[PDB]
Amino acid sequence: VPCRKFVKINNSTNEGMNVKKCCKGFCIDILKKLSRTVKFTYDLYLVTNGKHGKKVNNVWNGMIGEVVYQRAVMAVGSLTINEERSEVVDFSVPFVETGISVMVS
Amino acid sequence: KIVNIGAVLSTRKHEQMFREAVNQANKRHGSWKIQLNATSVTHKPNAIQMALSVCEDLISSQVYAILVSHPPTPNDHFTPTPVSYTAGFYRIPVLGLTTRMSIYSDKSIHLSFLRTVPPYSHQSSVWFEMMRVYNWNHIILLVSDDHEGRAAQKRLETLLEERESKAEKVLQFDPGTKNVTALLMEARELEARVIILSASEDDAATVYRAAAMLNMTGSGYVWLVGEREISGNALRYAPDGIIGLQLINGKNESAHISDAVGVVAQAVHELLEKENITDPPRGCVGNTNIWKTGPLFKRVLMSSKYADGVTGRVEFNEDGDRKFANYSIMNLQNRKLVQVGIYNGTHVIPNDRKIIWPGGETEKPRGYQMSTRLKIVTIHQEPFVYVKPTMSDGTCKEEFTVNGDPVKKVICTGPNDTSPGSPRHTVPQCCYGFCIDLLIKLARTMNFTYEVHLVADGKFGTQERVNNSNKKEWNGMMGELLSGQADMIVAPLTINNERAQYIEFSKPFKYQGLTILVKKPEERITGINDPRLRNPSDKFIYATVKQSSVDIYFRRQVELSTMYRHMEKHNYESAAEAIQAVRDNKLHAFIWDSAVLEFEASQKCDLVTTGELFFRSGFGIGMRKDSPWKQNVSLSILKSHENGFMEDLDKTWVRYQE
Repeated sequence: VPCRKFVKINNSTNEGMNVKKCCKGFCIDILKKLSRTVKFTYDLYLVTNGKHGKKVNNVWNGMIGEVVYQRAVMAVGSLTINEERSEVVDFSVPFVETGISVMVS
Repeated sequence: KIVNIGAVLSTRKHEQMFREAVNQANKRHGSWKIQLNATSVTHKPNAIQMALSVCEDLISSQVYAILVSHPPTPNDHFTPTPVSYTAGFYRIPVLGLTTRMSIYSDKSIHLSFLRTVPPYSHQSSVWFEMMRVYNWNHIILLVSDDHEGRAAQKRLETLLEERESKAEKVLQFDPGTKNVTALLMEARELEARVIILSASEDDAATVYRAAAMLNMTGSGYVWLVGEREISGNALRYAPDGIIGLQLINGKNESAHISDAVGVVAQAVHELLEKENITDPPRGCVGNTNIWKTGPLFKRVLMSSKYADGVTGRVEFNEDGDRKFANYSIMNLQNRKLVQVGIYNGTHVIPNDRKIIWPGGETEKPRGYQMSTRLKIVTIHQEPFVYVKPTMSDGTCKEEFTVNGDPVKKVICTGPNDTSPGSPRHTVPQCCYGFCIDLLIKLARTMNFTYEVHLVADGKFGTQERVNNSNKKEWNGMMGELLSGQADMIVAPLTINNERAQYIEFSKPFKYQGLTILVKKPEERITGINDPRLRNPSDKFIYATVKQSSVDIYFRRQVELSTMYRHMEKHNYESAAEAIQAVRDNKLHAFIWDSAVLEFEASQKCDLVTTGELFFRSGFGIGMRKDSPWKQNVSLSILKSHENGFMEDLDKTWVRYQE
């Protein structure tokens, strides 16, 4: 499926371009099957702020900054769940069992 | 070029005002040749010959609008029905003016009846506007009148469809009785305190006296009734601080008649601008043909738009009622009616008068008393629910573990055996294990006590048609939770699609898959992909628990229905029966969860699990609907997930092997 990415030219100006790219994988298939079942219209794009989310003096970033400040509707992509994220928004039921691990030789 | 208007009116002053309004109706409409004549009739103490006199006199008069304007009728039925029915025999609109019964709301029964008053269910809409102000989400409905009770519950469900919430308890029964006190004590045990009442004066006074004998006028109780429930002896039995409603100009007869004459006159002058103007003939003698422009004139009445009147704007909707009416909100300050609010078309404005409540402060009573004593139901899980009989009387033997930790048991109440073996022998014994210590951690976390009991069977609960009335019902823990006898299913409950359609869920605590219990040539099965189990025989005996969720999960999977027709011959009641049968070499395979069979393999080394790990799902805590024990409890579960308390619970039973 197509999406956009606001890539800036330099650090001198804040002006950038919305380069359109293609996407596939797991969550893309999940979103396509949700569009098959629910039969809605979606607005898919990418975030350019950064990672998942981190509060710096009551200011969130990334997908948390997009959803909590209501610049989007929902986060379909991958996101870890802890206490304050469940405080600020309402997660759905978990579907995949993904914990943490340590890689060694 | 004449239009006749019929009315049933007794007082000569309102008849003179009616004729004056008919005479002044043609004032501002120019010098057009239309004439308006009025005919009014009185009342005979009966009702059949009254219906006869009025119906044949209005057939002989050939009127177009029929009015009934008698609020002090001696009969408490308030039925102008037969004149409206006789007009509906020829499809003639009768404009009712006094009563507000919902049985007139049916346009299928009342084909040609209109009215300029709403029914009382819209008052509940105003009470739905009470839900938009004070942030209330749980109500208690009580309707005695079965004529309007289904329509009131339908309107209530239509209003709650926007929030997608449900009422906590609804009640419909026969008016005239006095024992409703047990239902009031069951409503006392509920969390909400919102009392919504829809009955006559006798049932209202009965429930007022029943609440006064039970002393239900304390703090937190919500009292909210209408104008019918504050009259007669119900006004004498009315507790103070109650919040009631008042119809602005609902009793004011003269302005209501004048507005009705204005509506009828402007509707007639709108209808005179059209062609195909038929007339109802002399239908009393030899004329049974219907009036052909019945629904046409009804549609003319559907598009009735107005901008003038004494009170406000009048317009007929899809139900034919009056919208945007101004209401009053009264309070009973020491047996005295004090106005505390006004209501616009959709908005409530309280005035500068204080809102005096029957309990404590003048603010809103937070009448959602959450369950501080949770009726905990559970099923006998073998690695999770360890049940032991007491030593002498209700005591628990405090045995110590290998880690220096005493076992924290609980006084649970459970039966001996199944219903054919032991029908009714229920004793309190000692229960402990995984979910027991989880509930102890939850009670250490939050502000509640509890009550641990068991379930009457060894089944989770399946949806099956009961033999009468052809209705699918539940049983087991779902059958006991939805019945109100339980509060929270603390059990490794199988999370699937069908259960979440009816109740709400929490975050899962257990995460595991499916496997096969065998006994140790390939003695193993390697999961479902064994071709000898795809087409089974009498050799490889694979089975499952009777009425388990695995049976429903395989019933949805229609591609392996042969396994659905094979496990039905060997359904066992409990998993301990399966362990006893596979130890004695009567079974050969058993579909079950992973970690329970891993714990049993730690118990007995001959028990071997299979290779395939499919349906990696999660087990959580069975919950009710939208409840104050949802967010706090889920945050407590997530706090238990983030720390090493799950590892501590593994150190109790899961990680330790034998």
